[PDB]
Amino acid sequence: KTGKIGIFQHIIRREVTDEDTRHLSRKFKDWAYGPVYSSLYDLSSLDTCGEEASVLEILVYNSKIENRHEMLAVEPINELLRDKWRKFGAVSFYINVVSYLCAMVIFTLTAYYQPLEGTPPYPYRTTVDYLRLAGEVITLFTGVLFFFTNIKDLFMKKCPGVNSLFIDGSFQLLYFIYSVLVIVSAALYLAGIEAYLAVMVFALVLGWMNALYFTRGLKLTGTYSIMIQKILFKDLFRFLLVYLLFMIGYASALVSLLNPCARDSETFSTFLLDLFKLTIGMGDLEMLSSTKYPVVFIILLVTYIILTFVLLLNMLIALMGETVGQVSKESKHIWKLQWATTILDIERSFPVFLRKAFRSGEMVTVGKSSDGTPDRRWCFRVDEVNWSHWNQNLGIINEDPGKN
Amino acid sequence: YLAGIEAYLAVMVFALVLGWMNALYFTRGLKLTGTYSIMIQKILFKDLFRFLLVYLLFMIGYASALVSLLNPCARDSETFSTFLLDLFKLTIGMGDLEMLSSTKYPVVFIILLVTYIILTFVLLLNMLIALMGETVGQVSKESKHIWKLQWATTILDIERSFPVFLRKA
Amino acid sequence: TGKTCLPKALLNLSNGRNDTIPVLLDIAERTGNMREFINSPFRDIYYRGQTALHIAIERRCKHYVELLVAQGADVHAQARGRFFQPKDEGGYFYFGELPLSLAACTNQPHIVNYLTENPHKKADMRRQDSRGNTVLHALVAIADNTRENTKFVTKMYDLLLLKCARLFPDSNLEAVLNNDGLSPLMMAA
Ligand SMILES: CCCCCCCC/C=C/CCCCCCCC(=O)O[C@@H](COC(=O)CCCCCCCCCCCCCCC)COP(=O)([O-])OCC[N+](C)(C)C
Ligand SMILES: Cc1c(C(=O)Nc2cccc(C(F)(F)F)c2)cc(-c2ccccc2)n1CCCN1CCOCC1
Repeated sequence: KTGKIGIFQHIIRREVTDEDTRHLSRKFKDWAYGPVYSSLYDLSSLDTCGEEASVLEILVYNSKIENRHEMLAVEPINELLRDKWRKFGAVSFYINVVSYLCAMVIFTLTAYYQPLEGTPPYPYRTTVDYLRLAGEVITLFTGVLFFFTNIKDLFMKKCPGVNSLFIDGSFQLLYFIYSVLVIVSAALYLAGIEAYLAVMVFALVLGWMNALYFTRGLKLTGTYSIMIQKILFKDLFRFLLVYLLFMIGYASALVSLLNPCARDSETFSTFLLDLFKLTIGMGDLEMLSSTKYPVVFIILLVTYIILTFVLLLNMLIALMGETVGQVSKESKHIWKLQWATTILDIERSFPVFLRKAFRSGEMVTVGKSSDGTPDRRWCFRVDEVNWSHWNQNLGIINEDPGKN
Repeated sequence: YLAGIEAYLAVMVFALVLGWMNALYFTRGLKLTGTYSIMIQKILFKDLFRFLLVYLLFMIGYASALVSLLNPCARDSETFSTFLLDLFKLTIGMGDLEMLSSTKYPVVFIILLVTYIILTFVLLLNMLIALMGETVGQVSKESKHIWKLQWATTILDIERSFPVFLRKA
Repeated sequence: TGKTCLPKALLNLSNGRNDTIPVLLDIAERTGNMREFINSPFRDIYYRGQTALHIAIERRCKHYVELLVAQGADVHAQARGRFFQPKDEGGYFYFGELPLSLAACTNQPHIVNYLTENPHKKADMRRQDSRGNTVLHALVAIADNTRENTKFVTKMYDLLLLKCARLFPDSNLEAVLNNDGLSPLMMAA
């Protein structure tokens, strides 16, 4: 929880040699046959399905994000997450992506097939229109359930801090907004306020854009979508500042050099847009309109084209230094923090009896305890090959070198 | 063509675009054309279905949303393919903005479309950026290995086609 | 798993003695089976050919390899198990299934210089296992490209290549083919 690698890596890999105290150890040694030995890590607090707090749920959810990507790789945690991915993890994730995309397809057809008319357009009454009602039913079933799944997980776990915004903090806020808008929409639908379809169409533009969650799990397109929130926040709200230090400048300057109707004048809402047309190509320069100083008006205009090409190239190289490859290593790190979140969120939603059916490792008689009873752990096997230290004959548990 | 079917100009012209794209095999004779023609594949097989994944969520997104800001024929409707022309018309600086078409809530149609402008450039920037770090930070040293494997395969394919006594010459 | 008294002794070592072993050979001299007692393989489907000669070379225990060779165990006993299969075929450690091959694979030269050069039964280096791999094919099998592995493999590959040329001058060992057709060079490519 506190982010301390140095003693976390030592406790999780503690191998106490002497015979008197071997029940304190956590990295055992199962068998050996020449240069192949079976290190046998002890899962005792690392993977406890349900009936305990867990070190893996603490590292993924309630840890410190500066060291979180370094602690989820120590000895067993990296293989423990892949063994919880080769199992239930990967398979039950792609069930959700084919279900949520279909949940947005059905939501889309309810927007396109809608007879927008005044009051509630209710009286379905035919073989065509009951598909529109039943689609709206499924729409609200996405509505109330995304509300509950977000909030009941929010206050209880996952620690809604300001630093987890790329570790499913932003999507923690967007799936709330998707459930807000769909509640307001179906309310205004059944009431009678005509603006229901405007409220409905903000759930179209959000939800398909909120389907960008589900690229998490590939690392091909997953780290790509990390750049989507990276560029748009750290570099677009610091370019649109500097770009609007010229658009509140030049545009409020050039229209000052313009006859006040005494095109003529008093269409500044278009005159703001008319300047923007010139910077991308689709301009006319009819805004000249025989003004008072056309020599002055054109050397400010050709200045503004350069400076908005200067800033546009500056945005590009700001996406080279503050952004890319210094960030391309950090997107790899923050992918695994989103990846390990994906396995655990599935594994937290299973019921306990099924969650115990998908355990990792195996129950191993690991040594004679102090009282003389067998020590029955839940160890996890990691095989390893060593060619240099030719003395792999140690406190071996099973003298028969093999997985029977 | 050997049958009576006159649709032998559709399939033929799919062949004619291939057989000139398939002459990029023969860029494998030089190192400085061979390592360039491999990056055209890695930008395609890796970094082009990546973009067309996300860009076909927004075009299956906002575009299917903006057709709901349209009268249901009461152009009028039934022509959603034409609006897919109209959407892409606007973003690449050749639109007209006449595709408003009386728009039951008009100001909604601006703020969603200007979102589609500013968001898809970020993705278009991201094609210039996320590709820059992932590919050429490594592929400038990596694709010269893949070329050497393509160059050695070519030499062993020319030899193997020869007869034995010619190979013994 | 048809272990006998003698493989059980050779699994459980402590400073490499287990002092039962020379005594248990002496009782085996009085009853008399020794070409069946020392040559009793495990009839398991997981260790199917492993004998007491394999375990004594395994546990790095030369002086108890000398006793089992002097009594003549089964030098060239093939350990055709399922554990002794390659990493692709289910098994963990593939060493070419032979006691000279097991001595050359686990960086153990002094048993290699004793199994081939002894008063008793010799381990000739031209023998093939169940799939064709000789003592030089199996040094290519365990040849992970790390720094320490390539140090003794190349040292033991020559030491078996030279020694076959001395004893058998009419045959190069690196012509003897795997049942896939491969040579020890083509298996490395
Ligand atoms: C090629 C090599 C690999 C080969 C293939 C792999 C080999 C191994 C594969 C093994 C099988 C596949 C594993 C996944 C099973 C799919 C169902 C599932 O995940 O949960 C289901 C039930 O989840 C619930 O929450 C409903 C609970 C209802 C009561 C309990 C019913 C029994 C469990 C169910 C029936 C028994 C199921 C198991 C039957 C064996 C559906 O819910 P969810 O998906 O959790 O929904 C997401 C929830 N979330 C949004 C909060 C995140
Ligand atoms: C939106 C959605 C679904 C989903 O829609 N599943 C579904 C499945 C079947 C039927 C249906 C049907 F049809 F009934 F709607 C729906 C599932 C998930 C999910 C959750 C955890 C891990 C992997 C996927 N996520 C994302 C939720 C993210 N949250 C947690 C914190 O970040 C913000 C909110």
